[PDB]
Amino acid sequence: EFITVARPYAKAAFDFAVEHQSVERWQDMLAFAAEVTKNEQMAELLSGALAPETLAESFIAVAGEQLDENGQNLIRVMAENGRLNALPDVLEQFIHLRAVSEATAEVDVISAAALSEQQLAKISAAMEKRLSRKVKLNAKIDKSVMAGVIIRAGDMVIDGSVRGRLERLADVL
Amino acid sequence: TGKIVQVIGAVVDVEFPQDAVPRVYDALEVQNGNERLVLEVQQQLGGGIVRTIAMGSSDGLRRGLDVKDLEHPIEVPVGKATLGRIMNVLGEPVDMKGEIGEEERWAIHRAAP
Amino acid sequence: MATGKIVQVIGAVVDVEFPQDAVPRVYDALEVQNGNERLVLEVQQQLGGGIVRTIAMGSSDGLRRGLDVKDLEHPIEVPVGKATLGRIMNVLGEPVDMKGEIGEEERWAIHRAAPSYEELSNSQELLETGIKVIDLMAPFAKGGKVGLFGGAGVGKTVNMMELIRNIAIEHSGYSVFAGVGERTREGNDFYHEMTDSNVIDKVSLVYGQMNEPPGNRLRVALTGLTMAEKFRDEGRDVLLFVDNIYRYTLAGTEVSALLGRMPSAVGYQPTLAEEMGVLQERITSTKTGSITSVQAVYVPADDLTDPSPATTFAHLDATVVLSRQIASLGIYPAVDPLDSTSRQLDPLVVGQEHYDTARGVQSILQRYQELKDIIAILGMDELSEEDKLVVARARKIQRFLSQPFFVAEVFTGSPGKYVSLKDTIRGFKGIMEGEYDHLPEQAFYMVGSIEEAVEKAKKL
Amino acid sequence: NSTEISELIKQRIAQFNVVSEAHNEGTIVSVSDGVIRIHGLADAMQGEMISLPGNRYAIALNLERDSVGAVVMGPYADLAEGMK
Ligand SMILES: Nc1ncnc2c1ncn2[C@@H]1O[C@H](COP(=O)(O)OP(=O)(O)O)[C@@H](O)[C@H]1O
Ligand SMILES: [Mg+2]
Repeated sequence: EFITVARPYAKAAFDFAVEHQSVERWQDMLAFAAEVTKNEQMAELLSGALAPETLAESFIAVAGEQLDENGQNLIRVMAENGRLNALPDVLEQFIHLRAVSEATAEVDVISAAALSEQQLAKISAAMEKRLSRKVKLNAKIDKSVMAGVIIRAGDMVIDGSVRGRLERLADVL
Repeated sequence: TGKIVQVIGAVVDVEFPQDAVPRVYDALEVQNGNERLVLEVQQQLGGGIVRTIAMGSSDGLRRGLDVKDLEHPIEVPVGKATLGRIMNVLGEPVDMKGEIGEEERWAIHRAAP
Repeated sequence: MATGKIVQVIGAVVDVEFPQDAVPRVYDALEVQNGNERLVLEVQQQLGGGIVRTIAMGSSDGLRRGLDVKDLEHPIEVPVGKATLGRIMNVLGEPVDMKGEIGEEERWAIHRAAPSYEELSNSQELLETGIKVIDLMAPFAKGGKVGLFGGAGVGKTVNMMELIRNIAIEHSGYSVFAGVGERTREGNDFYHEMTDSNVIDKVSLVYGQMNEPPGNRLRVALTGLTMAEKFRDEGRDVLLFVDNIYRYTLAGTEVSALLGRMPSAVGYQPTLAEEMGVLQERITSTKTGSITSVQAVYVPADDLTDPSPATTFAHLDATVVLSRQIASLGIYPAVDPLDSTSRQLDPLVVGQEHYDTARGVQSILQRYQELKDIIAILGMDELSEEDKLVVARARKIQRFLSQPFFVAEVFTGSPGKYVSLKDTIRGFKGIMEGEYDHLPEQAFYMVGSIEEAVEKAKKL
Repeated sequence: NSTEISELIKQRIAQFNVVSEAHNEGTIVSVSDGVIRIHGLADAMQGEMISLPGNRYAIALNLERDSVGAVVMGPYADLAEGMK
């Protein structure tokens, strides 16, 4: 695991994407590079002791659908230091950075039954007012909740499931 | 053919092509300004980079200098010629007399009997 | 089905990668086929995404990267009960005596918590032993811990064999012997001795020897404690003999660095105190049953300053300190009467007479030690006549501490002696009061009661 | 385009004709002071004897991830990178 390695390259990439008005393109290009990172035979090549420049060219060759500024240079700079496995991490970092700048929160909810649109709309507005962002709710129908809902906004969470209240009363007892 | 990539005190890192890397005790020669310096290989690192020891002063060495790969270890004169003379580690004459008239030179890395 | 794969084999430490759901938890067991050999791994750390770092309970040789691993969802579990009596077992509770299956009714996990504070039971039921100096300087009670401290070759094993003979035979309850890091020959000799004496039917034996990889030497003590605690929970009084606590700590030290830990003061692991405490707080006498334990403690370089003996001093009721100095001088057992003590040596717990006798002996020998160098450099006749009387009585007392053992009969060529506590008190009281001032020094050397001293004096 | 793009990567990698190390084979990637590092060699046991060029043999003592650390039994100044 190399989150901290991904943060420098991810900051460089994101800071560059807003200088050239192509955040939406940069995100999918980073996804493209991550898919290259996932390949079995490419992974063996990455495990080899090739020199960084020739390894970077072997990597570039399978990713011709990349721009000069974005792909050919970031791949080679990462290859100089062997941090190509950080591409998967850079992608997630890049998404979070974007969500910060655009004042958005990917608030996640879980429910024992499907919510009506009015209920979901009230929850959306209520979290936009609890927070200071445009929320984007996504729901999952899990019977483990038994009833009530879960609301997660990253690290923060609000639990309204009856299972939580049941076991809370059990711990009060 | 190769280039210096690091200079750390007495040791120097040199990069060679992936198919033209010198052996573990081969000798290299570099031009430090107007004078020539001899480097001796110690370790083969990954990617064609080798660690070397400088047989001389290391000051003045810029990175990015080109090197020549000699295809033999350090060899010194031996025998009747080296019998009244003062000599350096590389087998060069140190007294201000002329050259050593040797018929044979031996590599200094040999095996015990 | 198999669920994990090996990714690193560094020395004795193995890393296994699992799916990020259902990762094995700490102190679990895992299984892998090392060729035809079934090999058990014990999980020690949950680290990174889906990876656990483990210790092999067997030889790590023959392992390849990419081998499948099957995760058993329980810790290492061992047979417990009457079926373990009279059988030799390894760390995993597998028979190594070639008598067949154990035949157990119940199996118990070797990792378990210590008794709660209110479960503890207080006891002052003094045990009597035949050894003079131990009963005099450090008497101990049923349900307590005893530790025999000593350097290399000072008499730990001989004393423990003598104590087994003296205590266990009168004891009617079951006993457990945990051979932590023992020499193979001495384990075989112990097994055959018990088999001949017909006391093997009430002893359970767990042996993890010097040749085995570090995990076995690390966990064999816990196996022994598990068996002893089964007997304790049945309500019986148990005798637990542990051959070396030192090599439990040392088996920890060998693998500590490979687990990613930063080294401690003297190269030990950073977790020495906790690793000692978790093991040694389980060896207690609760209200349901009592465990009485005797432990042999190695002293590196014969220096009691080392952290291992230093920390294990703080865990024991009675500590018999053997010294290489007294062993080199030829006095056997080599107990140091000035250093050895017991917390049962109270005028309330023991006879008031007993307490005064012990205090007087210690005072006299302490006074001799300061005069040793004085006399050595300046001469015997520089002393006052009272000082010369004190010197005489000191040498006689320091002879009377010696004793022949039944199990130390092969080394010396003499019969073994057993002395009752009352006789020991009477003899030392007589010596200090001067009733035997006129006997020579050897009249007290290597004898039993003081009546035997006067008999040998007549022969002298 | 998950399936499409993964197929695209597969076909370009196959057309490039790059290939995995064969199991029970590897390449030396570092030689230093009688100790060598080897890439590949998946089916390598700890304590196994690995055959070097020549009749020399090496003991594989350390099985790291993406590397095998071995000790040369004899003179080592003749070895280099790229050796199978
Ligand atoms: N009471 C004794 N009588 C005679 N010899 C002894 C006595 N105690 C120790 N020794 C001698 O010292 C040796 C070393 O002590 P031992 O107990 O065998 O190992 P350790 O002391 O290291 O556990 C014994 O094997 C024996 O030779
Ligand atoms: Mg011993």
